[PDB]
Amino acid sequence: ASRYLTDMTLEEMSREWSMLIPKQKVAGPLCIRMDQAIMDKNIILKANFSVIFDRLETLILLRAFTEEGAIVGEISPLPSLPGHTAEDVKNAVGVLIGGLEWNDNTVRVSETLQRFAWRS
Amino acid sequence: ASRYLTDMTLEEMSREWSMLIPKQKVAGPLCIRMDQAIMDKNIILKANFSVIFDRLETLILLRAFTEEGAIVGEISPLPSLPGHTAEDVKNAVGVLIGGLEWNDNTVRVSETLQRFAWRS
Amino acid sequence: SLSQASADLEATLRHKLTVMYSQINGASRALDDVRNRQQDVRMTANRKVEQLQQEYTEMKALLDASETTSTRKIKEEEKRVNSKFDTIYQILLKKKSEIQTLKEEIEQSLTKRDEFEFLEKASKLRGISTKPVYIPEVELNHKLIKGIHQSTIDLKNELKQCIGRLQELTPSS
Amino acid sequence: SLSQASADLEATLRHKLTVMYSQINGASRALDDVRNRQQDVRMTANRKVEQLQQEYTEMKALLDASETTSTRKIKEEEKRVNSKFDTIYQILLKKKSEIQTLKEEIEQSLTKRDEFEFLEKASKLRGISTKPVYIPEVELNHKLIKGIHQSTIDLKNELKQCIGRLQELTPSS
Repeated sequence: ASRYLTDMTLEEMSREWSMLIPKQKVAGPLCIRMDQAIMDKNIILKANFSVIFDRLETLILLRAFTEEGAIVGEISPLPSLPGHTAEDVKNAVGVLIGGLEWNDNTVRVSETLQRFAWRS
Repeated sequence: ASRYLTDMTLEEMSREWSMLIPKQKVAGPLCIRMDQAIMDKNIILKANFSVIFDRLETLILLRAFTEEGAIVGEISPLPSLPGHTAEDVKNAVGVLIGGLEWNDNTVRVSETLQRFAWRS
Repeated sequence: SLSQASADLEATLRHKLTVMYSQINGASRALDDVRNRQQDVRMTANRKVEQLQQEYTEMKALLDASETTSTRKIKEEEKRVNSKFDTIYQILLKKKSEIQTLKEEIEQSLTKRDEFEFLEKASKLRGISTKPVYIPEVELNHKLIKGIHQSTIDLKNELKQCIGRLQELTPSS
Repeated sequence: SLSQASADLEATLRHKLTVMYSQINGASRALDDVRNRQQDVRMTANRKVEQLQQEYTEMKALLDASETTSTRKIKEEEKRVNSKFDTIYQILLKKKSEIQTLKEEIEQSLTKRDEFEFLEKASKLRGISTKPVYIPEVELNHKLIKGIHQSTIDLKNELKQCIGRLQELTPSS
């Protein structure tokens, strides 16, 4: 059983966004971006990724959404597409959540990410 | 890997013994016998049994030996040979040890039985 | 003074021609180097693939062992009850033969029945009522049989989970 | 009074003959019963064996999936470095062609060398020293490759232990 999970729509995957105050880091084989001008918002982390043997296999794109639907953060594999693992993703998600929590945002992870990247 | 373990010699397997004071119980598919006249002895439980996938598969015979080499107890499958499991053996060994400890004997189990009936 | 500047040029070029062969040869040995390097990573990769396949053949053989062991348990539970039924069948058949036999004697004692001597010969036959025997119930062990199947399904599920913990350790592309 | 005791006997026997058919027939229906009972335990056993085999075919297919997935990771690590070497090969080949080309121009500029006009044509060629370029090291990931093999061996060992926990649950004969 090999499934592909799509938290994001075709338009959310292609939509463009800019950071009002850019903040960027390369975290091994993943790139983490966030707008540090976003404050006091409820944010949800949505991701499109493949799954094999009921565990995460490959991340395609992860984006952070406000309640208003705007993109304020992102975790994406480097353009060279060096391989990453679910560990790389889980750590990147922790880095991005802490970065967004600095300005008192409240970050949640989609249920698909919880079921397939973690074990709870 | 399927091995057969022989704590007992060919003569210990065929030697005959009698209980000076018989004490017998059928414990499901196994028969437990011991001499309750034996006191204050160090006893060792020796067994010939087959092993499959590194766990006990089938008990052939288990006998209790004093330091002097005499048989004072026994655990054997019923003549009808109804099937038994390692659980049946482990419980039978606990029954026989407690029966022999009543008269202040000190019972030990062979290393082969420890490695293949238990997990320690 | 110009036939001298051409001699000067000819001189600098033939010495620049020799530095050029040492670098053309140097380039050719660098080419051989990478071809040999990438040949080495092939051998390295193929050997690890060959080592993987030998592990999975061991695993497939463990499964074959477990399977024939579990089907041997089930088939020996089958033959346990079917043999007990076979001894029962032969009891009921023997009991049926005694009755069939004795009835035949009664049937041909009553064909010589108007001979005066019928009574003395047939007072023996009213007495035999050889019909008895008790048969204990034989019970196929459904719990055992179904449990072998249920925990074989468990084995599959923990195998699937074991595989998942392996593949998650490395990236996929 | 004796032809009466024979009539009395004949009477008791023909009524004992009828009780005997009801029990011969009763025995035959008991025989059919056990044959049908033991036929039922066959069907029951064969179906459970057939259910076992379908589980082990699922397991063997999980292993095939894991195997082709692990060999795909190894072969894609192979092609990652071997492609990087291929771009390096073509760089070194191009650098080798520029040098080969320019040397040929110098070689046939020095064949028309005693023409007076050699200098004006060949002062351009001492200047070009188009020899540079840096190549970063390409490293096959041995830890990744060997780890796939090591934890595939782990998978086999926990499969062997899983099988052991299953078979110990039931008796063997």
